[PDB]
Amino acid sequence: QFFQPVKPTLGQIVRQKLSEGRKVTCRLLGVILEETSPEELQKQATVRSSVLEVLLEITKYSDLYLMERVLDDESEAKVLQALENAGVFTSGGLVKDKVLFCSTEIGRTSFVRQLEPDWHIDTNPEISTQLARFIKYQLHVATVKPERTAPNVFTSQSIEQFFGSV
Amino acid sequence: MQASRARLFKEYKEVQREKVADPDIQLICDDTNIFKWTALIKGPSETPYEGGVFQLAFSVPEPYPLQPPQVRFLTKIFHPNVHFKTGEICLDILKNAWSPAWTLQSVCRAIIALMAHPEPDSPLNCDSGNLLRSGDVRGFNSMAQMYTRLAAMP
Repeated sequence: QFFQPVKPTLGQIVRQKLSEGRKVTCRLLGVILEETSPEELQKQATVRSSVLEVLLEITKYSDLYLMERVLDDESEAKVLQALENAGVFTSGGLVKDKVLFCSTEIGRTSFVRQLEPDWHIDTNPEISTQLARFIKYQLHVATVKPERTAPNVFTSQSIEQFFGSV
Repeated sequence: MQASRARLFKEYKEVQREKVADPDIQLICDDTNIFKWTALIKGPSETPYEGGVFQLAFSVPEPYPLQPPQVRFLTKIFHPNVHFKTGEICLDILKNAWSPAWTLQSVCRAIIALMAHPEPDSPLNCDSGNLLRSGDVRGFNSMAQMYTRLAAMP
């Protein structure tokens, strides 16, 4: 009735799944960008339109740090312009200074262990496995679940599916 | 006790009797305690710390210059040889290799040189050191620059 139904907004769903995790690290390739390798970033960078709503709700609630392995300086610029093209930077949300770049996969583990987020989002299983010892929660984004994930490493096909639903 | 005051007077004199361009170092002797100093150092050019200003706290012992001063970062800094949570610095001239030949100014210069030329060994920040030892210089510069922009630019 007026008194006995309910319906949550996307922000409430995202914040619920975050489970008070107000500091988050997340890679770029595949999970936020359509590109799937640093070599592609030398040609173009494109924010996934399907990740945008959930991504913005995360930035309003959580301190967010994006990070990615790149091969040159021009790739960094292409990435930053892509994030801006999609409006990912907002007052009260993500700032351009909190987008990090490295040259090695394991370099991301150094970023995360320094930042000590509540959540890390990645696709490399060796990184998720290595960080489960240190990071409270992780989302491992993959097509198929690894045969073995840590009990504090959750798996899904996309950021928007895991945090954007219940 | 009076020898320390004489030495600290030569150093207070020298930091006042200078208007040199490129004041990469600015030692500020304290109002009421001659043995408490603060320094402002500019991040060295061509490093991820360029454009930042870092505050150093000096605690001078009374046997100074025969005993090294206690120096630490008050500004947060991402560096292999600086403990991120405490600002403590791993530099041998502040510990074993101290000599009365050193001064507060030259200590600031050694710190600036350390910022420009880290030592991935002797690490107080293993994540910062791991990035350098593993060859991920872009990653080190990226995170060191972020912290410079977020913590060392007022």
